[PDB]
Amino acid sequence: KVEVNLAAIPLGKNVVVKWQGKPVFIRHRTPHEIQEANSVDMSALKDPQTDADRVKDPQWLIMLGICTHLGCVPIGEAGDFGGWFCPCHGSHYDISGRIRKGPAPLNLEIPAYEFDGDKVIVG
Amino acid sequence: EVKLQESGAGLVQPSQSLSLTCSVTGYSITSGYYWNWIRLFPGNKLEWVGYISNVGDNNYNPSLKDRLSITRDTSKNQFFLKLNSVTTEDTATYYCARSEYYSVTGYAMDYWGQGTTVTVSSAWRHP
Amino acid sequence: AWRTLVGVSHTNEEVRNMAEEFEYDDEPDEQGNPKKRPGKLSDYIPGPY
Amino acid sequence: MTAAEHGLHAPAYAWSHNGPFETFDHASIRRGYQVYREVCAACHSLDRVAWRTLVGVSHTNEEVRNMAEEFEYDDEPDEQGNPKKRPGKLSDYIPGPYPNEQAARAANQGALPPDLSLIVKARHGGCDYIFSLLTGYPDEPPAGVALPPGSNYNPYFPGGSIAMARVLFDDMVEYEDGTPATTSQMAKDVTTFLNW
Amino acid sequence: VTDQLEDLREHFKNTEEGKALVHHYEECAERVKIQQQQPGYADLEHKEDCVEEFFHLQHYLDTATAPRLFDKLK
Amino acid sequence: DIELTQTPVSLAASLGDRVTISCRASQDINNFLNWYQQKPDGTIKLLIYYTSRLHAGVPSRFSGSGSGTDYSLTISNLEPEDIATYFCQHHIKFPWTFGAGTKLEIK
Amino acid sequence: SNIELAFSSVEHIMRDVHNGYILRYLHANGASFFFMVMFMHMAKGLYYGSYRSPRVTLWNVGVIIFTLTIATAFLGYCCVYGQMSHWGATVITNLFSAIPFVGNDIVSWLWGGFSVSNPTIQRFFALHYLVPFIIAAMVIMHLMALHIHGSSNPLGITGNLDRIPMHSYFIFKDLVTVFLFMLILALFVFYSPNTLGHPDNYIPGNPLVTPASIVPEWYLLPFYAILRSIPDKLLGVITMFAAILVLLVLPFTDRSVVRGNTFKVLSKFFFFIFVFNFVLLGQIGACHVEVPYVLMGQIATFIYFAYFLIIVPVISTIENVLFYIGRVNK
Ligand code: HEM
Ligand code: HEM
Ligand SMILES: C/C=C(C)/C=C/C=C/C(OC)[C@@H](C)[C@H](OC)[C@@H](C)CCc1oc2c(O)c(OC)cc(OC)c2c(=O)c1C
Ligand code: FES
Repeated sequence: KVEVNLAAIPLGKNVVVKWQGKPVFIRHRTPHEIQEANSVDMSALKDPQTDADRVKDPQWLIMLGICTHLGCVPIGEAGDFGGWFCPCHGSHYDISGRIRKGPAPLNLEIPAYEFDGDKVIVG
Repeated sequence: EVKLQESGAGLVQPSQSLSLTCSVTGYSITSGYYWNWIRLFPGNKLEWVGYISNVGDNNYNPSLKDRLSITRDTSKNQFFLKLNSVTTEDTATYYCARSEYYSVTGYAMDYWGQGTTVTVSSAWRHP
Repeated sequence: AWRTLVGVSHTNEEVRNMAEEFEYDDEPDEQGNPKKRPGKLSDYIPGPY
Repeated sequence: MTAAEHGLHAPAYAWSHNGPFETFDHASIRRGYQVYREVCAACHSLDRVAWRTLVGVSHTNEEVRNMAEEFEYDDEPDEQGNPKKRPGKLSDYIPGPYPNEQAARAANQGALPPDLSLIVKARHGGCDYIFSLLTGYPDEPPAGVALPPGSNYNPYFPGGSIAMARVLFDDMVEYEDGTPATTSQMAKDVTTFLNW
Repeated sequence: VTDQLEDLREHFKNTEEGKALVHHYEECAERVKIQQQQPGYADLEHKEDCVEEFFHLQHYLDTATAPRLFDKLK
Repeated sequence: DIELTQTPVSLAASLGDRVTISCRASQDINNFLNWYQQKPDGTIKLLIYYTSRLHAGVPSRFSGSGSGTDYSLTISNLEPEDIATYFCQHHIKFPWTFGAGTKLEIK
Repeated sequence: SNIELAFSSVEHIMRDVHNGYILRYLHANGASFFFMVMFMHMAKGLYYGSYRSPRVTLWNVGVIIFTLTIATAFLGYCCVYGQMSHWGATVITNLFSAIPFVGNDIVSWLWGGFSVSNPTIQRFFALHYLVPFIIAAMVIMHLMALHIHGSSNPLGITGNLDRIPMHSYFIFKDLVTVFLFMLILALFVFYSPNTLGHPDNYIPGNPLVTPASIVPEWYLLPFYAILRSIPDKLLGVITMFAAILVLLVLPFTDRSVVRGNTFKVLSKFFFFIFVFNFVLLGQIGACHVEVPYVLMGQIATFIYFAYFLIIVPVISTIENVLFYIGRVNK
């Protein structure tokens, strides 16, 4: 059960922290990114989810950084869709971390988490 | 990017039905969030009228709840306001808007229509 | 290890209280200074010396 | 992929150890150690190199012993069980600047300076790459390139944006053998040392 | 003394080929600073940089300096 | 039914200085308070949600604070297209209600 | 084999063990040479119709050895526990997650936990030690099937009319290529020991970071490319496995009436299309998932399967008929 201090993360930055041996991705999203995430039509998504289905607070994207194809860790701020690129077989994720192109069948999984003021508790 | 375009009768006679259509392009009604109608009175008091969800669930202001019916057409991607038996009360510019809902931050209307000004007048127009 | 007591001689709750009475080395903070931690069920019963 | 994302191809310098019949230049190794000690060691560990391996390569048995004894290592507890320290011996490994990873990131804007024990084999381009990186910081980034705060530009690093600043400047080291310590000379030397 | 690589780079920047290459890089750099002082730069998603032209310069210099630098070093 | 009271009502200022509108509600809303911006042209925009969060495109010189029942909307400079009518809604319960409005004029 | 010690224990072999670097470089470069020679042994079989009756069993046992050898080298590669080791282990154990319903259960069972960890690397070493001995037993079964029918020859016809003993002639002929093989392996081991590997595997494995520079071992690249060409998870891994199993189909789709390609103009041509298509698949594997490459890989994948299933049956039928009408006068 990992505690992450959200007050420590700057505006448009990614943080990677370990939880149960897996990498947990946390982005403090910009206002422009939040709009980019919630303005995408389901018809363009092979695994259809709204940004709100995936985050509780639009400022904090919190997900398991495990590519759903074959388990590599996607690279932050890369790809053709403003989010993450998986170097292993070329899966692109958007700024909500949904799968947009490539062999990965699913969006990046969201772990259970609650907030406690300035800090989130993943687990 | 999402666009809301409003059309409809800019002049109805009292005791008739006001009908406004809100056309959405760049995002499906069935895909996402909440689809709202609000009106701006000349006295500058904004009033929330109601919504239809992406599921098709209605939710109306109790002030006007017995008169209006907010419908949609998935095929053409547009939702509608229908305010029945209008008075000079219902003279306002009407707006359709999308609101998101995140479980922490709540609702927020982020995409707005152009605004259609309706006047409840006894005059004759040309349909 | 503390966890092996559970369901054998003590309850899950009792063992947790017993383990937390002891301090174990934890991972260093954000700045690299050492820090301690109450014990958890994954820990081994500590010795006197 | 774009040239910036790939990084600039490092060119082929005429290293004296290139070629099937060629040994290292051991004087260059000796010098390179000094550059490591006086510049690089402040941020970079060298965990896999034991003091004893220097003997007969770049230094004498006596020189290495003096160098090792300048450092303290954990010793076996005394008769009563209290911890105690010890000067270093030849069996010890060259110690690093930081006690753990978290302390190393704190001292470098959150970045982790890799251990250099294998760095020549752990990069495409080998000696050519390491040398070119160290001598390839432009005074200003190319026009249009917006560098993150705390980052530096270097064309040979993939993506151009590297968290290590230029650290080699002319005559920041007084070579024990008289050689003019220019930046490209110092780069040539550490790189030879790191290949060894 | 003066750095031996810096010396050979400066020397080769001033050959015919080196002058042509810095010209093309310079013509790029001019074009860019003009774009930065015209409104809506922080919102363009189409900002030009001069890495490519820089790389051509640096590549030429590398190709000329690399075979020669170590004959000047000890 | 909650109702908001936008004060000051239609107060004006100069060509580049701070200004603090407010919204007070009858019942206690959490921090569920948005701020909208109706232009003279009838163009209406979102500015602030959850009484501090900037929407996409709205400049840094906009703030937004408060809690419980008292709220705020502060500006840095009014240069120059800040001239509009500013509203505020709650959304802790249906129906959503807006403020009285606050026009911003330039002398 | 402990995940904390594995990478350092290999550095210890490199630095402290007398002649340790020779052992490690022989092993690593030898694995590569093992594949070079296996591909040539297989290509030889393909060209000369060695898979044909009565040597079908010989060929099938060969295909099993090939699968086992690929699995053995993967297990060894993981034991280094560099960056390529960790993510190789991760990606390849995940191949099985594509299995309907019980796939993620297989993977967690293979891992021995939540991710590739200490349990994983310790069991992969134990397995890496075992499988070479199973390969040895399969080689004996391979030589048993070889013995009852003997070798084929470059003419594709019977050898029964003129045999010479193995001893002397082919013992000393074998010696010629044994030394040439050792010479070349020696040039790599002593002069260029890391040219056939990946620089990222001199970096200890990191569970939180997958390098952008990740590339499979060279001898796995053609198969990797085939998988990458299918934009679906399940079908990607099915098609890749099928690229190995389709070798089993050749005794049935070769319709010719003569063994081997020596006197066959169209078959020789398309054989070399196959070989160079295979090299392309490998060059695609080494490239980025980018515009021209994705399509080229999908077309090369098609050519790979079409060779066994379409080209060989069609061409060998045509050649059958051409041989006939060129001599019969009615
Ligand atoms: C001393 C001359 C010196 C050498 C040699 C050197 C080399 C070096 C290499 C080869 C790397 C790896 C780059 C890569 O990933 O390809 C590297 C990285 C970092 N260094 Fe360094 N370094 C030398 C000196 C110094 C000094 C004195 C400091 C600390 C002030 C320093 C710091 C760093 C950091 C930080 C990095 C990380 C780069 C990144 O991740 O972006 N180095 N160094
Ligand atoms: C460790 C692996 C292997 C060993 C030690 C081995 C060894 C041998 C030997 C000694 C021969 C006889 C000499 C020769 O023709 O080269 C032979 C023949 C043969 N092998 Fe293999 N082999 C191996 C793998 C394979 C594989 C992977 C295949 C095919 C998928 C295969 C297919 C054949 C065939 C078909 C022949 C008969 C060739 C002919 O006579 O025309 N072998 N093998
Ligand atoms: C106990 C034993 C177990 C669980 C496993 C054994 C069986 C598995 C295999 O065959 C036997 C398997 C090796 C497969 O065969 C189809 C090979 C062609 C693998 C091809 C392969 O390699 C990669 C690789 O090496 C990598 O390194 C960095 C990274 C990779 O992603 C980027 C891959 C990859 O994407 C593929 C398809
Ligand atoms: S593992 Fe990410 S694309 Fe295959």
